[PDB]
Amino acid sequence: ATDQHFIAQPGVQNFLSKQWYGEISRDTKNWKIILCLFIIPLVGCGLVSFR
Amino acid sequence: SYALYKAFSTNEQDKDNWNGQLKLLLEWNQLDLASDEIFTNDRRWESADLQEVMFTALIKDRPKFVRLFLENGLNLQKFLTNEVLTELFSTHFSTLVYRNLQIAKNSYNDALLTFVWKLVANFRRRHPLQALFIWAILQNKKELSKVIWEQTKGCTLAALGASKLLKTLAKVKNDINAAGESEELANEYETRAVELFTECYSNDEDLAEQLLVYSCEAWGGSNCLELAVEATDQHFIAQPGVQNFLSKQWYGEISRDTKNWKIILCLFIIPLVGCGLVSFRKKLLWYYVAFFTSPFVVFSWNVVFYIAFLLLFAYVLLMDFHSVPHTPELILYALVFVLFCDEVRQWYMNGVNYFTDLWNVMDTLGLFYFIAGIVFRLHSSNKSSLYSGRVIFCLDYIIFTLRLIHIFTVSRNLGPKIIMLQRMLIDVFFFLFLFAVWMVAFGVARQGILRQNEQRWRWIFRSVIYEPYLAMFGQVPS
Amino acid sequence: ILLVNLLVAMFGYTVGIVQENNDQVWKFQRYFLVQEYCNRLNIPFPFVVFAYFYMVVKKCFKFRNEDNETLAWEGVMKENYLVKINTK
Amino acid sequence: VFFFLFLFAVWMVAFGVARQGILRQNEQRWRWIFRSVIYEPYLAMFGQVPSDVDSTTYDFSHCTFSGNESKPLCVELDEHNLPRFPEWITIPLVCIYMLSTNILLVNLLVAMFGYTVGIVQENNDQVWKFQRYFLVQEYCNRLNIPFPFVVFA
Amino acid sequence: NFALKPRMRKIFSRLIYIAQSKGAWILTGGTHYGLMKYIGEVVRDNTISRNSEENIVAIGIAAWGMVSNRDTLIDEGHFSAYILDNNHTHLLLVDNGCHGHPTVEAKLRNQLEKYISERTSQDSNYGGKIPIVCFAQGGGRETLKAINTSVKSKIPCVVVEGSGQIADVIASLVTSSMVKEKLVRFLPRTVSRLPEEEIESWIKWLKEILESSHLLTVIKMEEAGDEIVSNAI
Ligand SMILES: [Ca+2]
Repeated sequence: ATDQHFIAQPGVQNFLSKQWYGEISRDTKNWKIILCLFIIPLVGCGLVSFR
Repeated sequence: SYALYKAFSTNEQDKDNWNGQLKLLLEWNQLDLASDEIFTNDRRWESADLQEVMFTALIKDRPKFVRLFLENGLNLQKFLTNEVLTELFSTHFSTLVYRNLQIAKNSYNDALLTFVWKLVANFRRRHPLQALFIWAILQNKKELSKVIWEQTKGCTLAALGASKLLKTLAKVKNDINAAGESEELANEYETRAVELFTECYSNDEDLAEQLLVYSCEAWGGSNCLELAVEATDQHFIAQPGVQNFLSKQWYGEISRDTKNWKIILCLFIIPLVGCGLVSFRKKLLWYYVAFFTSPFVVFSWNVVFYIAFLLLFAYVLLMDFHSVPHTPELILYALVFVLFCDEVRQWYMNGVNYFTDLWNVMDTLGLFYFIAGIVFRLHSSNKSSLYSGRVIFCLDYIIFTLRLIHIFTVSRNLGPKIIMLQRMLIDVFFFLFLFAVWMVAFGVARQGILRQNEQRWRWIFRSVIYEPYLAMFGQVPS
Repeated sequence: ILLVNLLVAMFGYTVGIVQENNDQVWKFQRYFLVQEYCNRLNIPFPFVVFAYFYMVVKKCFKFRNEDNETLAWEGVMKENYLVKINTK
Repeated sequence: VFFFLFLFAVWMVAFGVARQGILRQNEQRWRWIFRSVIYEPYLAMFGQVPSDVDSTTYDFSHCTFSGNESKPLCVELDEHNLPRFPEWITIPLVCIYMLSTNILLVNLLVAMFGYTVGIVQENNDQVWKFQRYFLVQEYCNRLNIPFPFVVFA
Repeated sequence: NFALKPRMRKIFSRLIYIAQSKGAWILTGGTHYGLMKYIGEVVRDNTISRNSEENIVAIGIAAWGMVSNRDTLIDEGHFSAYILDNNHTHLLLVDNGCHGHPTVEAKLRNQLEKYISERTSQDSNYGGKIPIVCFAQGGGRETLKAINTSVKSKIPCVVVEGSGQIADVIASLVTSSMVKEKLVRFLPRTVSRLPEEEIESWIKWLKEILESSHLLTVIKMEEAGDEIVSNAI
């Protein structure tokens, strides 16, 4: 219907963001995520939360 | 509740049990009935055994009942012991509030939140009402907190600290409902602190400025004027009371109701301090020293020193720069040593957050490029080194000249626009992103259509990047 | 033409928003410069190093009643403001 | 206008002194200091793109080798009689200056003009018809003839 | 024990503001209990707020038999723990024999009230004579005895409220029968212990009360806004 006000509300946005990040918690800063993307064996360190 | 109270009253033996009546009217929300039928006749009270019903009304969120109790009398410091605090933080403190507190401590640390993390680690294992107010405010109780806040002495300090705590806890991204209500209550208490201090200033200005500067026996170990800064409560400082305080601290001894051109004209002619053109309201040698101690004119002296420094650096760099250092280069080195001492003194009095501001970062960076210019400049008879030192001095003069924008942010006229200037970075970055995309997409296509297999790296970037860049200023690639 | 005159429009809109916040942020920034200039007890700048030596001179050698009085003053207008809330 | 001129003067001086110090060596004539530090970065606001920084389009027919005639000095030469200044430090310097003055700083002045026009328009008619009183009174204060004969009156 | 509902709080705060605005003395019991405590609190608040411009005068009048610690000097003493109130700036304690005797202070108090009522000070709009107003809001024997000792003298200017124990029975009725059936419907819980041989004397007390009803006025329940204390006095 292009009911864009139903998707602009924070519930559907919270759902879409939690589906977008996936396993990573939203309360980490994204530079840590791309820095862990650059250094592949840094996935095993306490800098990102996989909650 | 009224039926159970009528049956509980007419047994004719438990009428002397008014404690059971009060507890029954506490488990239900009968405020008016208990007020009209327990406290009205003033025949019976002790003001000391009301503590169990007090603890029950506190832990079960009965704000009108604790208001009615404190209206008839109980001292909170007599009521509170450390064991009550351990029961409140050990049992009645929620675990989801603890999880949001620890996530906020992991992501957003600050001195007040470090202090409340230390004290919650204390009481999960001398200011009673403030700690109970803290326990009320982290739970988002929103109605008991007002009741205890009306009983505090250091009221504005408590309101500003609670606003800081709730604004910091409102930034946690899971449990968005609790973050929303903490945001609401934070706005409520910053409004409350502003609207109380406007009355405290609008009656007696001197005692309001007495209020602003007291630490209240290490409330959170800070000051009332500092808690608004640490929370970035910029509406508390935008009000005319704190602005009047800051302006009267800024001018110092000079009255504010004189025109500032008289002040700078008296700065230019030094023995004109003894004349009736400036008012020193807020003997003559005291006038001399009180003039040369004011913050306004020591800033206005330091900016004239800085402009004279820039003119001397320009003369040295453009017109007198030889193999051996002449006299103005040595005078220049002395002035840079004085600026270096001032900046390292500001770093020693500031600490590690000195590197927070980018202006201090580029000041340190400029001093480092200056000493690099010296150590390239002193190795004489090597023309490559003696030219490279001057190149480093030019690229340093750029930094020292661009500091002048940050210097002149104090003005009433240029100031707000310079502060506005930093809100434009996102539009500039959007422009540069789109222009870089069109630049590359045109430059590679034109270089590939015109020529064949350029092997020199410099004439790739002069023809792909540089000429479509110049085509933004109206060049029309030839 | 298009990409520059779009930047003009975005600058104009951003100037349109931030102007009522502009004076607040400026007189918030006024506090930091007032405090960093009043934190120092110094002479004029070209002699500050001598005064700095004075501090080196230092480094070469080295409950209250009116508090509760002004807090008790504060509580009166606190009660007055509570009346001013519940009156309106 | 004063905010624009302040920022443009700061960028002007910070670019002109750096370019004059990187290119040449010990100019002793005061006129060719201010023609090269102040005047050419000023012309770079109208889209001129200061020419003396490219090191490929720089000829020695516009130099002097010593201050003897009109023209500016040369960039200081090598032992191989080549220019010494790096292209990789003077080309991006001119690019950053030209961006920061010819585009950002002018289109910010457009935005501030637009906002000021947005405010003062409801006060504009009031201030104009307040100013109308002064001209009406200064023209009605005189009992004179037409102007070329006023001296007779 | 004393219950202080917020209407009485507003009334007495406005009263002490009036007493500061007019430059008046306030005579009170002067103990550390309930109403006298709160009057002393508002005296201290109006002292700490303005710090000047006629610091107000509150004389407490106590019995000397109820005081816990009593120290005889000529040399100031310290009073810590009836109990005397901290914030009344003048205290007068009547002398008697043994300790357990209430209502001793009332005689010298009412005689002083009559003496100021006959004392003439010209700089006032009352034709001199220093006008005097008596209040009562609570309950007990002493309120009725004070109001009747005042109204038996000329010019008491008695003002009562419609809130309290005896304030209700004085406010509501405006002979013996109505006194009885209003006194039992508003106060049973004190008359449960009291014999009728002095309740007939209470009816005589109230009969002397309602003799001159022009010297008695009341603050009603609809009259509950601001400036209601000036409108009564
Ligand atoms: Ca600095």
